[PDB]
Amino acid sequence: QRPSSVNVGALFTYDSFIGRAAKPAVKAAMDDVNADQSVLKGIKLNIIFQDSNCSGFIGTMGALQLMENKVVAAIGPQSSGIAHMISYVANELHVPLLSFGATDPTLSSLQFPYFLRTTQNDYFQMHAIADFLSYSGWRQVIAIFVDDECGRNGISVLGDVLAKKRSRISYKAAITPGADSSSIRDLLVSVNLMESRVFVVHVNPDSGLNVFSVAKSLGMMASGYVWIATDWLPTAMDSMEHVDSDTMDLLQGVVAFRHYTIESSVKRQFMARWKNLRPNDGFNSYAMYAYDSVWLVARALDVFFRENNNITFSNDIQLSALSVFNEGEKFMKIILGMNHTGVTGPIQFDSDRNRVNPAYEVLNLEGTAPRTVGYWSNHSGLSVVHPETLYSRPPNTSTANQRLKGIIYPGEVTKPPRGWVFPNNGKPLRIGVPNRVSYT
Amino acid sequence: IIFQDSNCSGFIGTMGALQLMENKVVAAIGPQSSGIAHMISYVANELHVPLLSFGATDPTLSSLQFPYFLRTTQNDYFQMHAIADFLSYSGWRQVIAIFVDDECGRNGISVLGDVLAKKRSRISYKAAITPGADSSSIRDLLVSVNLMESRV
Ligand SMILES: *[C@@H]1O[C@H](CO)[C@@H](O[C@@H]2O[C@H](CO)[C@@H](O)[C@H](O)[C@H]2NC(C)=O)[C@H](O)[C@H]1NC(C)=O
Ligand SMILES: N[C@@H](CCC(=O)N[C@@H](CS)C(=O)NCC(=O)O)C(=O)O
Ligand SMILES: N[C@@H](CCC(=O)N[C@@H](CS)C(=O)NCC(=O)O)C(=O)O
Ligand SMILES: *[C@@H]1O[C@H](CO)[C@@H](O)[C@H](O)[C@H]1NC(C)=O
Ligand SMILES: *[C@H]1O[C@H](CO)[C@@H](O)[C@H](O)[C@H]1NC(C)=O
Ligand SMILES: *[C@H]1O[C@H](CO)[C@@H](O)[C@H](O)[C@H]1NC(C)=O
Repeated sequence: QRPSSVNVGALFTYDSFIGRAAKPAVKAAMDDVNADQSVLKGIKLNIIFQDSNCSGFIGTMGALQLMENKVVAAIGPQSSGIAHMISYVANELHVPLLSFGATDPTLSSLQFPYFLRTTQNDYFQMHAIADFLSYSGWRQVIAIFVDDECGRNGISVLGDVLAKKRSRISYKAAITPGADSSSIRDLLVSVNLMESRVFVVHVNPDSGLNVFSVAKSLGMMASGYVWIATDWLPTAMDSMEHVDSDTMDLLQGVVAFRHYTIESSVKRQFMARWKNLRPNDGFNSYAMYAYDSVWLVARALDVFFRENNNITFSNDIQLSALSVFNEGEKFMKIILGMNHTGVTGPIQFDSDRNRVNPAYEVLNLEGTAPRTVGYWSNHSGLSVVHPETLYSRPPNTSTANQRLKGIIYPGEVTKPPRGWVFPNNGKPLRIGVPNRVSYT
Repeated sequence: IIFQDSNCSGFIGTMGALQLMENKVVAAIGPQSSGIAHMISYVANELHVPLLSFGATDPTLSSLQFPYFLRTTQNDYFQMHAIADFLSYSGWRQVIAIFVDDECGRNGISVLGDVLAKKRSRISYKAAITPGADSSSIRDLLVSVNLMESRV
């Protein structure tokens, strides 16, 4: 018996660069699944929203209010510290937790069986940097990361993938998540006086751009300082409606990465649909995953109701009166076997719960235009062609295949600057001079 | 002393500690599972109730992002030096870690990844069992760890 309406969850912080694009995109796909009668099936899929102020407390307390409400799924957290704890209350209520902005390389494991990840695993950027570094041959990197659950799990991977190529991370500098403009200066001064100039930065996007506004005004970004940035930096730009060309002057040589997505007419009509909406045009490509995840619910919601006649619940100071979701691991099992093609190309999940084709569009920032100096893929790694071409090929592992365009490093140089710089710390260079008696 | 427990799963402990916070308290003798101790140190940070652990030993808890988590046991950061002093005392220099995949395992060994770099050693292969460990997952692991490059 197909009911009147089904309720899914939505945990995403409204007051950030991801959520202000996510909230129309979830509202957009909700309007299309109630317009598409092939997936409607007499059911009005309304989506209960539940914001959070990016804190671990009221994220869970809002989601416990979602679990007191009846749900069948929950469009997951993107904060990735909420996504640990909610994937303990979704590991005991058997509710599938489909994240769109997780990017945490420990959530795809067997201790979290109900945490499916629609975005690409952050485990692959730390390969794509560890393919980018041994491409240029720098081999000694000093990392900078916010000390959240996303940093300490992220740069622990890059410590390990660089160990296979005999590279290493020298000094895991770590900003505190509540950071003013003083704790950034106390740290970025203390890493100028060290042995490397290849900075990986992996910071949350809202306070992420305030790292470079300290690095410019400290004299760091100059000749001989390679800045590599992960996905937050294009999300810090593309969430702004137009690049204001002062922040672009801060970013002169920083080799950022970005989630590559193959184009189609479905994504093309969505971009014109996005121009029809205008939430100040903060199109930052996480809304492209947030528009995907509602379809990935709804198409899996469609297939599950051709088998099951009806969803089923139960009943279990403030007591534990939360309604558990009976018969959920069957509904979780059909979502892993999905072969849907959303707006971001094909969707498939292998045994490691990753999405099947991770591809990163490298980009350089040298002028006022971000030009894409290559494409990283899981398949080949560092092409210059669009990485959908090589997917039918055999995996070609050649040194002539790992190839990139002209890269402009900071200081307006274009030869790859040497990483090592001798430190100015309390140790002096102990030159050992012999004490000659003959032939002085 | 109001006694509440978890059953070593993180779900009912945070519900049960929220019952302690639904109750009025002036302190809280902290958890020791340290998957609990991350979440309860986000409910202590919004209720200003001091959380004092005795069995935390998770070397990412002693940070200023958690202003209300004082640790009365020895910080596990000071144990991973003692292995990294014992290894360079024997001169073994290459070590295959085995850790449960809790927060005491990843943050525990990522410290040993860091401290062995300062003495120019390294960890070969961070093998990682799941939290609910069968006696078949350990055989599936430790067969594939005999076939590697280190014995320490
Ligand atoms: C990313 O690429 C690697 C390399 O091919 C994939 O690893 C392979 O996975 C299949 C089954 O998943 C195994 O049979 C192969 O032996 C693996 N190859 C290697 C070299 O390990 C990996 O699965 C890819 N990721 C995704 C999400 O598809
Ligand atoms: N928590 C963020 C909002 C959401 C967010 O961006 N979370 C991080 C945690 S991992 C993220 O998704 N980062 C993507 C990345 O840098 O790879 C904030 O401080 O506003
Ligand atoms: N969580 C444990 C019981 C409590 C416990 O022992 N927690 C661990 C994880 S922090 C601990 O105290 N470890 C101390 C140590 O290994 O140094 C269990 O499996 O039931
Ligand atoms: C998914 O679909 C593609 C073509 O649409 C097919 O080649 C592939 O085998 C399918 N995978 C499945 C059914 O697991
Ligand atoms: C967090 O930010 C929100 C939105 O700006 C605002 O309500 C307030 O400053 C904070 N909320 C609380 C009380 O945590
Ligand atoms: C402990 O008992 C609980 C009931 O509170 C039940 O989940 C199980 O038998 C035990 N749980 C664990 C994981 O120890």
